[PDB]
Amino acid sequence: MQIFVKTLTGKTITLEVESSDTIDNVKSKIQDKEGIPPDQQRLIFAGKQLEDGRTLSDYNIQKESTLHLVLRLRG
Amino acid sequence: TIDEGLYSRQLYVLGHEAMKQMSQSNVLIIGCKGLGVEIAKNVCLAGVKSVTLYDPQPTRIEDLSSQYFLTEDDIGVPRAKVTVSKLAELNQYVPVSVVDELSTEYLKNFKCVVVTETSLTKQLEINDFTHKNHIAYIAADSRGLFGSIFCDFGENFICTDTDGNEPLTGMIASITDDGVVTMLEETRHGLENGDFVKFTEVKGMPGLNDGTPRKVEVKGPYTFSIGSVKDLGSAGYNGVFTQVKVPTKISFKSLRESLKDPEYVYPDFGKMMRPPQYHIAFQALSAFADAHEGSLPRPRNDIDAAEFFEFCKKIASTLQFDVELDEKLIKEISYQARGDLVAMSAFLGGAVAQEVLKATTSKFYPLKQYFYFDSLESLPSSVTISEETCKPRGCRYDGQIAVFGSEFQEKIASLSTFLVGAGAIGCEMLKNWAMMGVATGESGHISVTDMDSIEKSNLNRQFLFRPRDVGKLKSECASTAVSIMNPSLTGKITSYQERVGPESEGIFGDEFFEKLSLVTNALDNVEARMYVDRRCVFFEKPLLESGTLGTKGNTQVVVPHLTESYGSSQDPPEKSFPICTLKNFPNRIEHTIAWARDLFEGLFKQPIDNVNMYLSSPNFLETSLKTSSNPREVLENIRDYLVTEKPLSFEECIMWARLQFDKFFNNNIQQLLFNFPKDSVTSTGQPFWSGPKRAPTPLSFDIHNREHFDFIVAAASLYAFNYGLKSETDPAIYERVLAGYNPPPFAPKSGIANKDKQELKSIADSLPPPSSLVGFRLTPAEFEKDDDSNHHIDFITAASNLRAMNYDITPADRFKTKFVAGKIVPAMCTSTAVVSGLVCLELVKLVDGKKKIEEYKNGFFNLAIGLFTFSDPIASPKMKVNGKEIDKIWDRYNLPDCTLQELIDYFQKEEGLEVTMLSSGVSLLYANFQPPKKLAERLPLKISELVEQITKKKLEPFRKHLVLEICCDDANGEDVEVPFICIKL
Amino acid sequence: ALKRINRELADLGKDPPSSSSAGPVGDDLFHWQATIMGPADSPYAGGVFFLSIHFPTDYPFKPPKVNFTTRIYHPNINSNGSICLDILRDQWSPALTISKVLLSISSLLTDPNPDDPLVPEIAHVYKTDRSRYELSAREWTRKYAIG
Ligand SMILES: Nc1ncnc2c1ncn2[C@@H]1O[C@H](COP(=O)(O)OP(=O)(O)OP(=O)(O)O)[C@@H](O)[C@H]1O
Ligand SMILES: [Mg+2]
Ligand SMILES: [Mg+2]
Repeated sequence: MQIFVKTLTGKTITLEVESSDTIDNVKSKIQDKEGIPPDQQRLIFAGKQLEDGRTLSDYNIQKESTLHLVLRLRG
Repeated sequence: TIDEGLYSRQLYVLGHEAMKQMSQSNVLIIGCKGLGVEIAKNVCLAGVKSVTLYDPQPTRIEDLSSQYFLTEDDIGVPRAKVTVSKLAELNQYVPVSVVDELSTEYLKNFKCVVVTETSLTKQLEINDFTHKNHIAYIAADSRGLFGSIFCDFGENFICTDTDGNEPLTGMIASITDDGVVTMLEETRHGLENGDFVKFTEVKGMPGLNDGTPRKVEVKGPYTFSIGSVKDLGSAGYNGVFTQVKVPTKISFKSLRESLKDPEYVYPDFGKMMRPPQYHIAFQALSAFADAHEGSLPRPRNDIDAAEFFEFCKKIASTLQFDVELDEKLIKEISYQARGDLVAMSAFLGGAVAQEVLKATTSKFYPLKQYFYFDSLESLPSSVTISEETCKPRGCRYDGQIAVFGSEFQEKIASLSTFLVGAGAIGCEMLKNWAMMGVATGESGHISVTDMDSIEKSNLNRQFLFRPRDVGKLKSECASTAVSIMNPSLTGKITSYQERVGPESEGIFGDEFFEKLSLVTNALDNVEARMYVDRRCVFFEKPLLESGTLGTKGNTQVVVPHLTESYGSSQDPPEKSFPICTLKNFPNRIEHTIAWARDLFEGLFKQPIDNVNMYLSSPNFLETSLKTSSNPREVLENIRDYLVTEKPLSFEECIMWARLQFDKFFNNNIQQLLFNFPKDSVTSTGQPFWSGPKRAPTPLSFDIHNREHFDFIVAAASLYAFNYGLKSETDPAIYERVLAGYNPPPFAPKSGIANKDKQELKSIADSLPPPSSLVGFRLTPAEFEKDDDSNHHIDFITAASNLRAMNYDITPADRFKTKFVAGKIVPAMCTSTAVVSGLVCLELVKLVDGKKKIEEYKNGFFNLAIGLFTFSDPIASPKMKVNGKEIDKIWDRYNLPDCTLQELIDYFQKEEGLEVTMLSSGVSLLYANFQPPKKLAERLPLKISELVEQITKKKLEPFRKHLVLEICCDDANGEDVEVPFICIKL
Repeated sequence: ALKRINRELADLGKDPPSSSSAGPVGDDLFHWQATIMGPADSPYAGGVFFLSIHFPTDYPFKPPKVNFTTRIYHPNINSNGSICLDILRDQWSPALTISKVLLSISSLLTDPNPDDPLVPEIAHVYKTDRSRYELSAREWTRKYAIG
């Protein structure tokens, strides 16, 4: 299926994923497309932050869902 | 109009509006015994408009058991007339009066009415009028080890703040068009459902900056939902959200209605069946007093106890209470009916004073409605308590003897305590010890140590000091005051002026510490608490720790060989900021305040020290050349502050202040923007000035602006003080001088033999010789927050606000700047009273020498919500050493002064353990991984000689022991922890 | 505290770090003078840097204080030697040995982090003119990190 990830600057990235895909795979795709390390990606959907080690289906992500991406930067 | 020089600590708890509303309220207090006088003292220190006292009963000797403003020369005089004169001196802004007679209509003149030591009929008569006329009514009572509080603030009480916490604020990452709001990375809002918030400094949605409250839907620990924001915008970038608190309506019930159907407050959840007993017991006490001409049951009397229990049965039958009475507890209350203790009086007085402040200010959540408290676990059991020993003896301790007896009185009178610190808790502790008669026997003694001096802001919660005492040592004044309170402590008190630490071991040595009975801490820093705890652990002495913070308070008791030490109770650390954030990329007002403090130190403190050291040390330059990290910086500072930029008048100070303004608020920002342009991108293509980084903007000096003028004035004043010149405040001179100023041209720079050494030599030969200036010294600027005329807080506020304007941060006024820069700890008098009461209630347990760990209680409380809790102390961890039970904390090894080899052999043989590391403090005496030659050179040396050689410092003559930390491995090679070694020199 | 420090020191003694050599100053267990050798495939090749480590009282529950002594031209290190690294500030846990900190500092020397710098001018030079940055690094590591 397809999903959309909105960044802090208003950009929308379209991704082709499957409901069974792990969060790690999605972070890998985002690193491949934008170059942001997975460790610094904070993906949120429906007010819940996606955690590594789970799958999209765990978060009830369905066709054409929208996620939000923010970056945790150290000092 | 609030005197911030006196209420500085109290305002950070209550606030400007709370105190402004409080200073317009009248309080009447009926009854002036220990509880009444305590309440009056706390209220007067609080700052109410006025206080009125009413107690026509003539004084008796036993009334001095808890009244610390009464003397034996006042016997036979009404308490109010002899107490008003002493109370009026506590605060100069709070008049105190006395009314001869009290008519009901007169009650309409007051805002709050406190009632103590009054029969039930009078309480009902007063309440039937103070309820329907909307007057706050608080009634307190303290009988022996039992206490009761009742509050009634009318049927329409409006509470503004319900928990005492500041509104929740946070920084927003972004807001979508669906109302989803997310904080910054790894930031928890902490909000709950149904709350109201307002948004400010939100870009893209100016409409949300109005401040209209909106509903909050918590979707997770880092995100929430506010609703629909379609109309105002589509997406909001950045901004700050602030919680909005809504008032709550609380409707109380009158005393007559609440007698039948009371509403209880449980101070502890382990015993929740008692308050229903106390509600009956107090009414039975009132009825018995009314039935015997106001005479309470005699102490430890069986006949009066039986009659009291019959009265309790009658009341229970009358009020249709389906509760099974406890004969033991009721008869215990009967025995202590005539008791009057100072610890219970202080505790309940603090509680009731806090309730009065709640009633007057309409702040915090009050008690609703009955509060019954007991500390019956404090009753001694190792002495003889009976009717013969508890009878009054015609002395000032009758109110305590009637509860504890004469044998326990003798035990108390021979204590040798040691109080560390003389702060607010120290003053309250000394008052309690003076009232209880601690160390009034032949073998008693008291020692109190403190090295600080009295300041104006300390008079708000330290009632043993007066405005005439400002500038003097705390310990001497406290000792004199408590000697005045109790003449029997004349010559039984020793006051030192020494800071308790490693360097004071010459005074607080083994001889001093081996005669004590207990140690009580009244400190305010963790380092001293840890040091005192270690010393007490070494000497095996009971310790009493107590701490306060605003309205929160806690008390802990440490018993040798029984409970754990203070060390393991260490609190979580504090907060410090990275250097990178402070230097270049701030995003909060705290960062700018820290930067302003560092700028102050680097401008007015360090260059002065360098100049002075250059003019004092004959060979300073050569040492600094090869020692200082930046010798060039030191030389340039010396040159600038001696020759290049030495002011000659105030005009040059103004010019220098303007130059520093341009150098710190206009050129550095331009350089930073040149290095990182506003359109720059990271290595990943993301924008740089995004998220936790805000794009700065250079400031152009506008003289007419307030902040620029304040900064110029502050900098000029500080520079003149450094050079000892005369400062001025008229704007005319500043406007005139700054009018004819030509800013030197500045442009960002990209950079791109012994010339450096020759440059340093050129700087050096330009410096005037040290001999040319002899006796010329520059005054460093030592930070002092409490003084309002030293231009310190003004300078910090100005610099912080200017840097906030640089980075588009919200500026803060002088109040918040003073709170943050000085690390001021909010404090209250009521919290001090409560913690002192709890500590003194634990002290009587310590004196009796209770052995079981279930008989002690560590206490915690929060007065902003009326929360009290008590939990048993944690037992000391145990361990197995060589198949034996060893206490981890309260065990030690005692060995003679033998050689290292003999010590190792002894541990190998007696304990069957191999020593792998031996240290004495912070020095490594011996290790198993050291080269053989060094060990062979160190093995045949004695421990004392080895320590002296390694530490390069001779042992002091007063040294009598060495504490060695040893890490040793077992036979199998498994590391086993062992207690420390106490080498006896 | 002392026991943990002794355990770490004994472990360091057993295994020579070769590239590193840490030890207490004099006989004080709360002050170490660590030595780091510049990586070969780095501008700091052939250089010896001395660091000062001060353990806090609540160690290892608090991160140690590490300060450079030899002058170094690095984006994340200022003239005072203060180090901009995460493990010393927030990621610190009561499980990392001083050897881990030395390895992390060596890696930081291997590749700086100009995205969040501490000395903006050095980071700007690094991002704009890489060759000039390399030349400056070689000059500084020859002037200060040698002898
Ligand atoms: N190491 C120490 N040895 C002895 N007394 C100490 C030590 N540290 C602090 N004190 C004393 O503890 C008391 C601290 O009490 P408190 O904090 O209420 O007063 P303050 O510090 O003068 O006031 P404020 O905190 O409002 O600035 C002071 O008397 C201080 O002298
Ligand atoms: Mg002080
Ligand atoms: Mg203090």
